[PDB]
Amino acid sequence: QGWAARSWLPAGCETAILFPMRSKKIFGSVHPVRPMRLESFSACIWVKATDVLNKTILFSYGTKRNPYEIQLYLSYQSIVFVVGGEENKLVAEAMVSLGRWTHLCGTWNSEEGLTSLWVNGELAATTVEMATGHIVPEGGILQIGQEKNGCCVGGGFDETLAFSGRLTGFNIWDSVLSNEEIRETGGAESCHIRGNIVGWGVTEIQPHGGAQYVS
Amino acid sequence: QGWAARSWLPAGCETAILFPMRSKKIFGSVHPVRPMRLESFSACIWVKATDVLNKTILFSYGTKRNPYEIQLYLSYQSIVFVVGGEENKLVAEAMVSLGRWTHLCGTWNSEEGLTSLWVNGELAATTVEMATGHIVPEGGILQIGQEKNGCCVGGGFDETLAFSGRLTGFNIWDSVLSNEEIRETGGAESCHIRGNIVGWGVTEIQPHGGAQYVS
Amino acid sequence: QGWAARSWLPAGCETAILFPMRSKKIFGSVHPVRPMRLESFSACIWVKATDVLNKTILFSYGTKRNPYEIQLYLSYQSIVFVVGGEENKLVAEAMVSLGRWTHLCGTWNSEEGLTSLWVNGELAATTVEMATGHIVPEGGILQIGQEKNGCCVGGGFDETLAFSGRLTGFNIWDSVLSNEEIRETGGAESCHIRGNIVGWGVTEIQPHGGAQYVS
Amino acid sequence: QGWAARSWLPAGCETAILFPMRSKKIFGSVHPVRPMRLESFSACIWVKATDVLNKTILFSYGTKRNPYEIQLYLSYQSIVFVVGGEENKLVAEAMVSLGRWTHLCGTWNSEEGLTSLWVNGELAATTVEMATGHIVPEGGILQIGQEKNGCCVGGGFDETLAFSGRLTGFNIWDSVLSNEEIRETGGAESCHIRGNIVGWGVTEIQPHGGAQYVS
Amino acid sequence: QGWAARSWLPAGCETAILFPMRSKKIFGSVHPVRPMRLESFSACIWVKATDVLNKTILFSYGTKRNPYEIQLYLSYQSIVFVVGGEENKLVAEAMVSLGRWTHLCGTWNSEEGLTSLWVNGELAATTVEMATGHIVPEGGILQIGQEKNGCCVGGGFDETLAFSGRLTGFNIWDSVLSNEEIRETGGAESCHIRGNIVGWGVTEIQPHGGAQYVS
Amino acid sequence: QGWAARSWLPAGCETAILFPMRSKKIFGSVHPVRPMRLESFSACIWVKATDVLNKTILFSYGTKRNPYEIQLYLSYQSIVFVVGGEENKLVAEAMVSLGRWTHLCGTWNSEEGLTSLWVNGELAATTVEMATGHIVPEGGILQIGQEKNGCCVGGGFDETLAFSGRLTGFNIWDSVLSNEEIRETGGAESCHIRGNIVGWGVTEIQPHGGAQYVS
Amino acid sequence: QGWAARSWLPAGCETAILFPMRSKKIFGSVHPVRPMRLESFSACIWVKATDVLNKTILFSYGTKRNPYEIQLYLSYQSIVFVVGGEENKLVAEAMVSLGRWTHLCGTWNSEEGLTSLWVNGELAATTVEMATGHIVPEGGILQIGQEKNGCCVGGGFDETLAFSGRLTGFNIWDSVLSNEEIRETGGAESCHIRGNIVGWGVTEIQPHGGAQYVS
Amino acid sequence: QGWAARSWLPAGCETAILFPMRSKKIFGSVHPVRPMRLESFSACIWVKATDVLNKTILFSYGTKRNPYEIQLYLSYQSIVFVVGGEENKLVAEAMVSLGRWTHLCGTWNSEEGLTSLWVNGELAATTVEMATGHIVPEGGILQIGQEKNGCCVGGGFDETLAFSGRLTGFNIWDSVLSNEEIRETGGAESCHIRGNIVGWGVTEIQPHGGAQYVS
Ligand SMILES: *[C@@H]1O[C@H](CO)[C@@H](O)[C@H](O)[C@H]1NC(C)=O
Ligand SMILES: *[C@@H]1O[C@H](CO)[C@@H](O)[C@H](O)[C@H]1NC(C)=O
Ligand SMILES: *[C@@H]1O[C@H](CO)[C@@H](O)[C@H](O)[C@H]1NC(C)=O
Ligand SMILES: *[C@@H]1O[C@H](CO)[C@@H](O)[C@H](O)[C@H]1NC(C)=O
Ligand SMILES: *[C@@H]1O[C@H](CO)[C@@H](O)[C@H](O)[C@H]1NC(C)=O
Ligand SMILES: *[C@@H]1O[C@H](CO)[C@@H](O)[C@H](O)[C@H]1NC(C)=O
Ligand SMILES: *[C@@H]1O[C@H](CO)[C@@H](O)[C@H](O)[C@H]1NC(C)=O
Ligand SMILES: *[C@@H]1O[C@H](CO)[C@@H](O)[C@H](O)[C@H]1NC(C)=O
Repeated sequence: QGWAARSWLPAGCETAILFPMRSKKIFGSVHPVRPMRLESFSACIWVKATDVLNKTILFSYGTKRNPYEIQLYLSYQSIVFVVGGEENKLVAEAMVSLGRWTHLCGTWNSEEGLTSLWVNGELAATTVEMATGHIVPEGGILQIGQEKNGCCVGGGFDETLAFSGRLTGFNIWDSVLSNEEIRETGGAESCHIRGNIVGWGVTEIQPHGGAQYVS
Repeated sequence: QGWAARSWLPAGCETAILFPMRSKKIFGSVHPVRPMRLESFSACIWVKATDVLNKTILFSYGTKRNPYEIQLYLSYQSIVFVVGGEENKLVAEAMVSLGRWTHLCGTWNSEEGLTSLWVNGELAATTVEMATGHIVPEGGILQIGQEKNGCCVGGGFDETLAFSGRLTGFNIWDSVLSNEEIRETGGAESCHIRGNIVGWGVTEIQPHGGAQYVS
Repeated sequence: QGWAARSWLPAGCETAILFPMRSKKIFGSVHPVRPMRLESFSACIWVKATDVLNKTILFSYGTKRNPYEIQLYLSYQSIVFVVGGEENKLVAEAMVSLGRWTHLCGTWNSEEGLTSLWVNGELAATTVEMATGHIVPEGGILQIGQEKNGCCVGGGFDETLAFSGRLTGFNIWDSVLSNEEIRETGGAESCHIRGNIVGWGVTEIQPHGGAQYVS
Repeated sequence: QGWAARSWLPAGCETAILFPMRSKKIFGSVHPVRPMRLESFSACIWVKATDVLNKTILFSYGTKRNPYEIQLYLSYQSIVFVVGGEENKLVAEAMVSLGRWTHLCGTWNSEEGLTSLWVNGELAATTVEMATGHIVPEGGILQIGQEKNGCCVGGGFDETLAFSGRLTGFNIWDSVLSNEEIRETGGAESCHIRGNIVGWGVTEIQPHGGAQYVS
Repeated sequence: QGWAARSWLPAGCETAILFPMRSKKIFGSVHPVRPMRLESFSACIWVKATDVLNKTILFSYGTKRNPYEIQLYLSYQSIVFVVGGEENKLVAEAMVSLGRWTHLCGTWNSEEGLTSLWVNGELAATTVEMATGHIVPEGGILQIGQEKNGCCVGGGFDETLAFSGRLTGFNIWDSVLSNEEIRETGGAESCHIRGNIVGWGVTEIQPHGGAQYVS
Repeated sequence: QGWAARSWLPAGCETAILFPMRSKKIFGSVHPVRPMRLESFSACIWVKATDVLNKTILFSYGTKRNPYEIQLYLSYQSIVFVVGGEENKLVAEAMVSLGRWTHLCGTWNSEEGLTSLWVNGELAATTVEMATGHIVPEGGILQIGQEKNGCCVGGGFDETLAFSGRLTGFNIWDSVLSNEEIRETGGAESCHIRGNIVGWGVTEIQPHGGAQYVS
Repeated sequence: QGWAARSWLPAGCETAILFPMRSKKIFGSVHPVRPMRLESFSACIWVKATDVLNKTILFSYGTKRNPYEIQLYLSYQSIVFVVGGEENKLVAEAMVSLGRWTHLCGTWNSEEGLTSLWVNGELAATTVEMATGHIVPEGGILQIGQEKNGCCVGGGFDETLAFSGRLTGFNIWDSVLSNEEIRETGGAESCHIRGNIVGWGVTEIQPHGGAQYVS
Repeated sequence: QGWAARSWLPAGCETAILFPMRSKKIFGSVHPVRPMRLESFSACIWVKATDVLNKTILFSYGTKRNPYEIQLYLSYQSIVFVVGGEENKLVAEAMVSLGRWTHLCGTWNSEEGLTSLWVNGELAATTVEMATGHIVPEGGILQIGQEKNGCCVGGGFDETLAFSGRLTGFNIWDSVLSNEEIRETGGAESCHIRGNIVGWGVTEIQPHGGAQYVS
């Protein structure tokens, strides 16, 4: 039991990415096939955080002129969803427990800045007028476990921002999932339902700097 | 059980190749010791497809002058077996299911263009006069999960053609297997039955571009 | 059962580092974020030694001018804790059995040179006036399984000093842990307890020379 | 039990080396710290052969002047032990079954050329006057799964000689083990018994060319 | 004077590619940024051939379905220009001398199949109705010194086809250059004249397999 | 003469960086020891441009928040100097010529936004009130021949922005050089004059993506 | 003058291989396309030895059974030519001077064991009945600057045997060259004369372990 | 003359090592085959320093217990020769010119601690009773251009200690050279006279971290 418990993966998922540590060079890169130009999206992930600091990035999308087009990050017990800029922040106060698998979904629509944050399929936080009329542009860099800064040596990333733990089932839909669907994506057998922008198991994800597929 | 099931391999096989994603660079290369000059053959494989598009390659043999000497590939619900050229398709209409280990095996003979396609040991489709009198040349490149295209350059493959999922038990015989032998190669303990042209566990197979042995 | 036994990891821990052999090049490097300047410390680790010689290093800290600022090493059945110099040696006489996961943790305070060794939560040895008033300097190199000698080129480490076996849960605190906390760090569910100088799963640890994360 | 049988390792052994295929470049290199100068020796290994040809090398010791100072190899159902030269050959006739873990020991003494083969702890063959008065020289290259000639010329080994399958517990003693000890090295809990020239888990073994530790 | 001669480069160019040998893996890859779709073109190069066989490739463009969309190759003293297929040759006679820098430039127009071959600025051969109405397709692979073949397998190319010697000033224009311009591109200080499809010093060229920039 | 001329380097300098082409991955990285926090600066370089587009970067400093803290780039015959943002631009109209070693210096002072641009030691453009009171921040990435966008990710730079040609003598001073000193940095024997922020031959510069030291 | 002299190459040769040192891992590998089965041969090379020990290898051919099928090596001022075995040896007594380009060429014919050794085009030694009726086998490994031994990770070659200095113009003919031709291969422009078994500039030669092409 | 002057190397030497910059990772490693146990020695080098700080290492020998067994390093105007420990300095005050080739020899004898420092063949400084009766130990690490730390570490060395510029003719004799011999080693054609412990061109020297052979 002790092995099967620690080797357990949440949905029917068969692969995860391990972050054995935080460091200045560990990150995952995500390579969507179709462009990340979005007027609304849902972004869901399974996270098993080892340790949480002031700001541990789960995933981050950013362009050249705006590093913070989308972020999902943990702040101790809290979860922080960011769209369009650091000032555009939705906080779920107390939701993440270390060392156990928890499912997160962000959800945002430009047309009313309508934003929503879900934990294990329950509405954790909601807000309106967040980045109203903003459009997430194409051509940015999407990462997991780290924020845009630089993989290209000379210092690397900010080690204090890095994720440590395990991730699986990273999915982005170019659209707001209905509440019913959001509960489905967290379901016991849900790993096969995957996003149309980023689909876990189809979209190229490269671990770097000591991140590993745990297959 | 779920942790045992998520790691189960179909026959007694004890290695598979994981394709964690489709990508411009992911493929397996296969290096037969004896030449791929064939007047008849049987080609069997275990596949566990993650996701299927319009054409996802399971394996492909091609020469410099003809990229499509042999192909087995999946369409959204269908298995397509190609010999001698893209125009020579045998299509089995409706019997590949995602996330389930299924055994496929194709059989062809030049002498009457007699071709046959088998799924989990059942005859799925058959045809005659397919590539009649054609001989598969030697000196081609055999790949799994991707079709012959640009390989040494950055990227170079068509990302939409790539396999994603798991493969095991890829076998090629320089002969038409009898119907009883075809049912054997799918059997519960069949992994030790291996091809004389390509034998799983014997023929050198190199995963590239993020494909992994899952040993 | 035996298969689940050979993969069992001691506390709730889910990653370990395997040393498949001793050699002139195998070691782990440890990269603390905050400086290793210490006036007292606690250093705990889980070890499953394959084979023990006159001196098998579990971990070693040192600088240019003093290679032996801290060492924990095994000497056949004995455990040896070193602080400030090779002359400053605390020996627990008969405490390591091969092939069994055992928890070791050392504690030292400069203010009285007070020093203790703990094995599976029981006080194994203690001494006073060991390196009294010494301060462990910063900017040194911390290693697991090997002592300062190699890196770079030439197969520089002493192969006879190298660890072989498995390690997990390497932790360093910048303080003397109370006896009750020391018994906690060996507990069945303790892996979430991690040090503020080195934390297992948080501090960057790089295996080299054939050392592997097993995870 | 599907996964447990596949992942079972014979003695208490907690690592093996997988040869996923035969090829011109796959081999293991073994690096004894003390010299391979031998007037007698015992050499034991666990093998799980995938496929056996005319000659599949399990391990081979040779020098520049003589590639065949020691060989253990399989020849279909037969096991062949070589000392001092290809002419000096002891054959056990029908002793190796594919896909099953089996334990082999060779034993040789120069003083009478007395030689024995053991399979699963039973004496399988014996002979006398084999390489009488010969001394195995030091300074040779010891390999597992492949024979000396080749390497670095793009592999350059004879693909037909290569092992495929799994190996564990490779051990060499600089002495004739007694019959009682030989039965112990095959025991259910014997993996802690290791040789003084080559010890499994102690002597550096490097897999090359697609050979892998399975850990 | 001896050293000045050995290092001399023909036009004002200050960069060449050396092919120190022919082999199964030496080639240059060329990466035009705008597509190689051509209804007419001019292709000029400086060659210093070390040794010429029956077919030594200077450059080759081909697609998956047609390896021979464009080739320029030497055949002993003869020079052979290919467009649209092997069957479509323009052969100049007795024109390349080994070890001497010579400028070659091909020219072709689909509209009348008008084709022309130039050596050191003099018309060497001309023909008409060659690949009339053919359009060179985009999306192929352009190489220097070697022909489209396998490249990501070990070796893979036909060693007898490979160039050996030095190359510089490889240029392609999406148009027929006038005779005046063709004489200019061979000029003593012409090297700054570069093509709009491939420009020397501008288009990415990667030497592989022991080819070197000697700049 | 031509052999000596093609290898000539401008001042006494005895190394340069060659950009053989303008690919998506070619760039130089520059690693100042002391911080790039600047209230005034002088930046000088020797350039021998092969080919110039709308915008060919000579060097670029930028942070995560602002990619354009400092840029010097060529636009056909024009030189463009940027400080604090793309809107803050000083253009020298018509004085870079392809294939000729030319020396450039930009100087800027925050305290009046006083900015000046120099070509071969002659004042070429000047402006007041450019980025007045702005301070260039620390912690950015300094590059030569390319603009911050992103290595990894398969290259990820804009190919049209990349420099091609040769560079030497890149120097940055944390002060406005006097007009006399600017003429000195251009002098025929000036290579020993180097900056206190970036000094040619002391600051670490790494060529990437096919950029080469020519030594 | 000295700048030209230090870079001068002997014949018209436009490429050399530098051995900067005599380490345990430096060697050149030579890959003839047609087999090294020889009943007679001629083997010529240019050498500029830095330092000579009792045995410095210029080139060596051997098989697993016999490392010494052909060797040319220097022994202080002496030159030693070996065919078929170390016992079969032709010694030119006092003929190699350090730091000077000197042409050596050996010549052997099995039919009478007729053997000849030439220095700068002059007959230096001759003998008969050397390896009479021996045939040099195919399938051996040909090296320059080092003798057949361990490559791999095997600790490498014998450092004392290694060449240091420069080599060019290594050529092997499958025949005895006439005396007139032997004087030609040393001539002022002779670098274009190359062997039919090994030809300098056409046969693949790979420098390893710090050996460099000087081009 | 412009190129010939900057390409000139001091003695007959025809290779040097370039340090294009100081950095945390640039160094040379030196691998004497016979032990560095010394009771007296002479150590000579050609240096062309680009830039000199408080302490720029030319070469350094150190053990595990003592980093400073031997050092030769420059200071802003001065050469400092260290034997046995940092406290044992022989300082020559005012005689390295930046950018000009100069020949340095250190000379030390344990018996009277007699030490001598020579610049361009003239006695620069002398002292007695320096490290009297000390013996330089076996088994240390000898470096050029940097002081003993670990590398790895993503760097590790103090960047402010690193050499930048060019080095050639690094020679160590296990003896005090006579004054006559010391004037020889600096001679116009002295490159061929080389040390018996370290000989330039025979002892393996590996450049690391962007140090380059210039050949
Ligand atoms: C956590 O993050 C916020 C940024 O939103 C920062 O203001 C604060 O300093 C952090 N908390 C602590 C305790 O440092
Ligand atoms: C599926 O593939 C066929 C080729 O047989 C193609 O004609 C068709 O367009 C594809 N379907 C879709 C929906 O793209
Ligand atoms: C074990 O180590 C000690 C050093 O503390 C040494 O004196 C001794 O030789 C060693 N014992 C053996 C049996 O080698
Ligand atoms: C098996 O090996 C022997 C060498 O001992 C050889 O004579 C024989 O040809 C081989 N057998 C077959 C069937 O090839
Ligand atoms: C060269 O190739 C041509 C084919 O174009 C062939 O006809 C000819 O015989 C070949 N010659 C040789 C010597 O191989
Ligand atoms: C060159 O750059 C400028 C930006 O200042 C832009 O306005 C213009 O479109 C460009 N010129 C061309 C011909 O594209
Ligand atoms: C050199 O080699 C020969 C063997 O050919 C040997 O007889 C002799 O001892 C050696 N000489 C020296 C000085 O080592
Ligand atoms: C240079 O080095 C010496 C060490 O002998 C030291 O005393 C001094 O502080 C240094 N000089 C400067 C200007 O830092």
